[PDB]
Amino acid sequence: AVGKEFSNLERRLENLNKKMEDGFLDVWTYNAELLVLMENERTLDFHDSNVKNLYDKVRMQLRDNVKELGNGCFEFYHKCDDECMNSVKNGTYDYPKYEE
Amino acid sequence: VKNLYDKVRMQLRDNVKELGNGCFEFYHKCDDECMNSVKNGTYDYPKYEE
Amino acid sequence: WQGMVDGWYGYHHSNDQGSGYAADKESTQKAFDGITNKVNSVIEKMNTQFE
Amino acid sequence: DQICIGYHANNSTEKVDTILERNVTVTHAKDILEKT
Amino acid sequence: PFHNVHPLTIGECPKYVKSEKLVLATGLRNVPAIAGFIEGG
Ligand SMILES: *[C@@H]1O[C@H](CO)[C@@H](O)[C@H](O)[C@H]1NC(C)=O
Ligand SMILES: *[C@@H]1O[C@H](CO)[C@@H](O)[C@H](O)[C@H]1NC(C)=O
Ligand SMILES: *[C@@H]1O[C@H](CO)[C@@H](O)[C@H](O)[C@H]1NC(C)=O
Ligand SMILES: *[C@@H]1O[C@H](CO)[C@@H](O)[C@H](O)[C@H]1NC(C)=O
Repeated sequence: AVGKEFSNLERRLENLNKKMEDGFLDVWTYNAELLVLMENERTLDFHDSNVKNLYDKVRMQLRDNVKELGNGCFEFYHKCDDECMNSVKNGTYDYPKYEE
Repeated sequence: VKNLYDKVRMQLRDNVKELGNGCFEFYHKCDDECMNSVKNGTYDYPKYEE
Repeated sequence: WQGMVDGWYGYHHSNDQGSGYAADKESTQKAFDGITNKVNSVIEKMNTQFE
Repeated sequence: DQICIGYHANNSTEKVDTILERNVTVTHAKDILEKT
Repeated sequence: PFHNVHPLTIGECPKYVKSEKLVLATGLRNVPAIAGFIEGG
């Protein structure tokens, strides 16, 4: 229960109650705003690294039977049909079966 | 700085070799127009070959 | 590199016409603004009041 | 032919701030401050 | 966890802050056949 009743001869005490409230308020406001800002930067970095990590997962399995295009895409040096494309998504691309 | 290295690596593609010390070397003559294009992000990869 | 003075990140350009250090304007400017905002978040979000 | 890797985008105009950036548009956000 | 309705409350309440907006990103940066993650969602 926030807020206390003080008499007019207790101003030096009322002021301490005020100070705790203002004090804790600055602590929580400062921490809440930095927590949000720090988390949002970490969040966006997280998402960006997740898509890059996916790109590398794929790059590592596709190995030398592909070329990177430089725009976040890969192209095959062999015909790649639905079974092939699904295997890349699945992480089961049968690298030894294909060649340039 | 690593992200810059990769931005460059991705555009230079296969017409260069990495040196391993944070530098690239071309397999074709690369003059000021070429070097400026790499800095600019406009390197015309299809125009050059080893 | 000691030599580049025109930004935080940049290039050497050592072609046959000469070697010079150039800031990657995009990289330097974005990082620069990032750091400036960081410093300001730490300082500007601090509340003050008369006490 | 090619297989591209990417991520979700939408019609959101919801913006958040971070330590390094301000007015950053995100696809989804949660308001953790109760205002009403 | 936080609210900005009024500084004096009675009950089991969120922390009061001097703020208009505490918003966590939960999504991806909404960056607005030819490309992947390099150019946008
Ligand atoms: C991966 O391939 C196997 C064999 O065809 C299949 O049983 C499995 O469901 C596939 N996984 C995914 C995520 O598609
Ligand atoms: C990139 O090249 C174009 C065409 O020559 C030029 O107009 C532009 O100013 C260059 N950008 C930079 C940063 O050098
Ligand atoms: C964006 O708005 C258009 C209408 O202008 C709608 O057709 C489309 O599905 C919406 N896209 C998303 C991702 O919300
Ligand atoms: C952030 O958005 C607010 C509107 O909510 C605007 O007044 C302010 O200028 C923007 N800040 C920057 C750096 O763009």
